[PDB]
Amino acid sequence: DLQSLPTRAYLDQTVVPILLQGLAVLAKERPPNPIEFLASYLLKNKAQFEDR
Amino acid sequence: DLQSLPTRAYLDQTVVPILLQGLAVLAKERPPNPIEFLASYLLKNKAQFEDR
Amino acid sequence: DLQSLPTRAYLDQTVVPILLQGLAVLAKERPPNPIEFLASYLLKNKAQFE
Amino acid sequence: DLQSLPTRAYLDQTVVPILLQGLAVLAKERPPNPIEFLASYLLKNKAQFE
Amino acid sequence: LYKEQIAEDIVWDIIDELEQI
Repeated sequence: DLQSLPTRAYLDQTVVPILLQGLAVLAKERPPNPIEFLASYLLKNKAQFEDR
Repeated sequence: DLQSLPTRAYLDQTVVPILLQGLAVLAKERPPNPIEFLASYLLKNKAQFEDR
Repeated sequence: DLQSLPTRAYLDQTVVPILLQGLAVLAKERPPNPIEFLASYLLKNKAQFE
Repeated sequence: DLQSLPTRAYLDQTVVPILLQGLAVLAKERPPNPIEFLASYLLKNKAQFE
Repeated sequence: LYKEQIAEDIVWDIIDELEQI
């Protein structure tokens, strides 16, 4: 159950993998609006890491 | 300028602060759609960390 | 314009990013003169954050 | 001793009090070079916080 | 980073505390 996991395990399971992937792309591409880019990256790739 | 920075410095300056803030909120609230939540968090708070 | 921003946004856009890194390094290294160390860290890394 | 303290206690007992004051002054004055100003503030006031 | 999360906490507290002075 997710709500009872420790913070680190909770984050590691839910958002860390897609975030690391996203940060790697951000650093490579260095777009003009990095925060916006990272938010869009998350929504564009979220289906890879979860099935709703 | 920004495009010449090493990866670590680039990320530390552009997205790491708002991300850490967002991860803390995520970890406390544990919403049903964490990746979506984090993307929304970034867009809702980006104005704090940059001037668009 | 930075000068008219609210306090939080003003700080977030000027010193928070380098401060977060500086505090992390300070916490890791625990040097003998932490205030001196932190100020030195700001001056040494300023070019990467402004 | 300080070296064994957890991160939050260590920072609270070394740099947080002077940082709180430095950030307050920075926010009020909004100087042209905020990172430089903050580092100078630390060095100028550290005697009163050590 | 993890102490970055705690430096995060700290900076946020400070600023929020300045919100009330």
